[PDB]
Amino acid sequence: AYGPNVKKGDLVYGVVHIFASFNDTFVHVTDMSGRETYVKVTGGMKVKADRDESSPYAAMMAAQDVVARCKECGINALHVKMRAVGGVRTKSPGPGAQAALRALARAGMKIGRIEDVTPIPTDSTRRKGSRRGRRL
Amino acid sequence: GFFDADLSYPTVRTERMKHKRRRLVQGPNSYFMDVSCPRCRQVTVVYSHATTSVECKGCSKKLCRPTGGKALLVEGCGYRRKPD
Amino acid sequence: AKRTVKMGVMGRYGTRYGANPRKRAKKLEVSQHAKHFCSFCGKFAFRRKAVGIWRCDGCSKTVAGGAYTLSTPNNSTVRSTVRRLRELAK
Amino acid sequence: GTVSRPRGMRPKWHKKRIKRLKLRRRRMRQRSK
Amino acid sequence: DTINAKLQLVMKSGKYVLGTQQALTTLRQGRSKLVVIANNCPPIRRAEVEYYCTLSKTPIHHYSGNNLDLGTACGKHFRTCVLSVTNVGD
Amino acid sequence: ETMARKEWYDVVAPANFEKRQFAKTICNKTQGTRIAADVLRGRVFEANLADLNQSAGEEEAYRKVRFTVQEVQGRNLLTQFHSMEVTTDKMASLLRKWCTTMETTVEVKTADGYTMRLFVVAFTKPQANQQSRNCYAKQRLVKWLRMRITKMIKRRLSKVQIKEAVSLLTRNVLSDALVRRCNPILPLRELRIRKVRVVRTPKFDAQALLSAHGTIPASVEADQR
Amino acid sequence: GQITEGCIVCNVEAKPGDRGTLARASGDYCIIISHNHETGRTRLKLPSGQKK
Amino acid sequence: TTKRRNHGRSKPAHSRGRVKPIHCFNCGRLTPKDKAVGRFVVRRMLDAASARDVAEASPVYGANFPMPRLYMKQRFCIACAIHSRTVRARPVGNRKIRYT
RNA sequence: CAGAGGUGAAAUUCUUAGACCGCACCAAGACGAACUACAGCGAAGGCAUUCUUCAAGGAUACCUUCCUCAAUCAAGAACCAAAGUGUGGAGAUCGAAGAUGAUUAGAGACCAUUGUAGUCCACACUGCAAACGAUGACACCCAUGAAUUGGGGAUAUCUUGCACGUUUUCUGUUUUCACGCGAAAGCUUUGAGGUUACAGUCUCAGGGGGGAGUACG
Ligand SMILES: [Mg+2]
Ligand SMILES: [Mg+2]
Ligand SMILES: [Mg+2]
Ligand SMILES: [Mg+2]
Ligand SMILES: [Zn+2]
Ligand SMILES: [Zn+2]
Ligand SMILES: [Zn+2]
Repeated sequence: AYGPNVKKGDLVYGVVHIFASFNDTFVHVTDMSGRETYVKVTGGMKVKADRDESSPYAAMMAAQDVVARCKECGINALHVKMRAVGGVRTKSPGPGAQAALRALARAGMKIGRIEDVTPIPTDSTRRKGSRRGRRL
Repeated sequence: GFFDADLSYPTVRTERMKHKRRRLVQGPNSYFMDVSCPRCRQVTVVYSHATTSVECKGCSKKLCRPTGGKALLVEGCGYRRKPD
Repeated sequence: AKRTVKMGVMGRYGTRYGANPRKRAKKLEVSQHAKHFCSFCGKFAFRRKAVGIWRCDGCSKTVAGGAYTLSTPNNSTVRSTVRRLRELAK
Repeated sequence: GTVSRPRGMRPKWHKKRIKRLKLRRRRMRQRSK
Repeated sequence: DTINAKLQLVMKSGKYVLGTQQALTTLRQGRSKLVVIANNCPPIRRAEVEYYCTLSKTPIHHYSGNNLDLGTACGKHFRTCVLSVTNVGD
Repeated sequence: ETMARKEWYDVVAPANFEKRQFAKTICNKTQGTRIAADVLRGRVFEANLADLNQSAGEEEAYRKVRFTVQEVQGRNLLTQFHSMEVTTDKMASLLRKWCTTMETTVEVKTADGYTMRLFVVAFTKPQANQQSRNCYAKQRLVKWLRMRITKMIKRRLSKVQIKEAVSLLTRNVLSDALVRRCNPILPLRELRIRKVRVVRTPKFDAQALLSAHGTIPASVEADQR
Repeated sequence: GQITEGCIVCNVEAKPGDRGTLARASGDYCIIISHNHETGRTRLKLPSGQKK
Repeated sequence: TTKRRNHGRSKPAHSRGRVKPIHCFNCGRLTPKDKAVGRFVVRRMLDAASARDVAEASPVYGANFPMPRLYMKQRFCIACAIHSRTVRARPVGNRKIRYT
């Protein structure tokens, strides 16, 4: 019982950052300044094999762990920020982006505003690979 | 239609839509005007495509603004195209 | 007639000291001995006495700077920077 | 896929072989002279 | 460019002198119409010429160019610091 | 235990906004020489404009406002305007393929000593009866539009305080004036202030902060259960 | 404290009144990086590349 | 044998010397900007089924406020465009058909 | 607070001496996304944030000036992507050489983590490219409809001088088997047309395949 002094039905908002690449997925809950961390669970903390770290199932399992610990914290409603790798690398989200968001909603948490925060360069440094690209 | 065209004697409709150096005999596009003055009412001859400064004698002397084509006339003057 | 094909002033050294060191020193030697432009007078009248010291032949001016040329490239940038910063100040 | 039948071996590599040969000949002549 | 355009007209139909001593002479005689001075000029000499021009009530113009530039713009092959116009036909 | 040490606080917006207490945060309790107040000062809180102003105009829902903590008063955090931005989804949906995109950057100094940088974006539009495939603008007109925007913003925003300037940026007051005066130069589909950021602040003044906050609501975080 | 940031200087004294000890060899100089009014101190980049 | 009149790019004879290259979306190969295959993509953030569950839990996203989308401009090299089914080979007579 | 990275799957590699992740900053070096196109500028190589500044270049308009001052070329001269060389700076990213993991019969390669020269700037060299429209320069005639960039002439819409509408015009820049030509593929006012019915002007190069762009000077 470490929550704040509010009514039984009041909504206390936090922010969840969902970082879904093609190798892993992060579920990270902070406050509105991003300075304090409540819980952080990744897809690699729930599976045993490297190839399964980015699966939608691993992302869903990580989300349910987050919801259980948030009840201890006293957080009820989460604003959502989503991102891909970005920079000079790919801009499309990984497989576990949608599963993590759905699992949070179905676990009893209220969803606020959603925003995509992938880093986008106005001008950029050269990316890896040659001028010939990756040759498979 | 139904009418042929003589290259030696073209119609007015065709001859009007021609560049000045593409007509049967080339010729000018410009002319001269008689121009009055704001609050002075004198007489001056002004080129239609003037690019230098044209001034009224013994007056404010500001007229005939130059452009990339025909010159613009200030609203305080009346202009009349001269013949020939 | 020309008296030399590309040795110039460095002809005084004969066959000593190597081609690349000679070629590198020649560029500074020519500048060190040239006449440079005096902006006070409006004529080509500045000669180097000792390292860094330049004296006008007609007017009585002495100036500091360069060691082998009257003005170094960094100093011109410094001058323009100082003038602009002072223009902001005043 | 973009070129017809060359004969011999990739022409750029053939040229590189000839270049190395000429360098070696230049060195041998220099040693003798 | 207006002053360079007018100076050639003076050189065609007019009369002038070149040099500080002759300019001061024409100023003392009161037979001068305009004086022109280059931007590089010792402050003492510039001050004296401007004092004479003020005392005589003579128009004075600052050339904004070098004394070499003024000498060239005069049609001459030598540097000039001061020009004095004693007769202008244009 | 991580949550044994955490105490709850409240974040308060300035009086320009109808919702004063808009967020809640945690902090370590004071232990020894580590005072909780000095680490709390300087934090930046992000919030959606539609939430603060409690309106449903569909235009404030795409803007985010940031506030910086300047003082701690019991269990209340007193803030000041930091920056404002348009959300990425809205900005990316305004670009069109066959028109001209024009951008302007303006630096202005308020009467209180605050320095701000403004980023404005405008888009051309075709006329009602136009048949041409594109609607590109000539370079002379683009430069003229840029000059006028810089003149207007620097004139209006240099005569007000930091509180009035924020009030103008919200409620889209300055935006409507710009569009009305810039349409004669060029037919504009839309003109927006993409981002405004404070890049320099004056020295801290306790009385100035209190005046901006007006009446400060009380906090119940320290009240006995 | 009166020289604007980014200016190039020479003959700098490390402590006030020592009459000049830094950036004295031919062709050398220091760059002024920033001022600090609360503590009254200026930051410099030295010819060697160190900060002081 | 010249296969295409435009030579597979958009650079006629007396128009331009050089066009700056860009990286392919998938492999990273450098290719001139006028030759790369370009698309604009506006995809929904969530699938239709998962959107309903999130919308039900959201006080903000109901029926009079849609959820955000993703906007991206994609340029591919020739090989990556073909393998990813973006562009396929056509018969000799059908290579001239151009859509917009 | 227990892992993160990376792959088809992994391992070299980082991490309770706190990595990855989150927020606001500081430093340094590159670069200027989306708008961006069978669009613009430049002799070619090439050229994309804003403001100030310097000298140029083209087209258009003209009842201004001048009066053959021109076209094209041995010799001779200037410029010229990338890589490379010299001397001073810089060193973020990427990355020839090299090192370490994996694949494989072998793998020195393709893949992964790194990393030196380089990549960037100033001054001085080098003079090569599928330096391509694989199409030398100047001039004349030539079918139709579009589109589009800049300037000019004549006579509906919108904001409060600008943009736009219709029709002409000069310059540029493109797209729909014109006649005709070609071995064909294809070219077509923009020629690869107007050629055995063979002549507008100048100039560069070729003469079966190799040896060979090599040897000697
Ligand atoms: Mg090229
Ligand atoms: Mg290079
Ligand atoms: Mg492999
Ligand atoms: Mg690397
Ligand atoms: Zn009058
Ligand atoms: Zn002198
Ligand atoms: Zn590709």
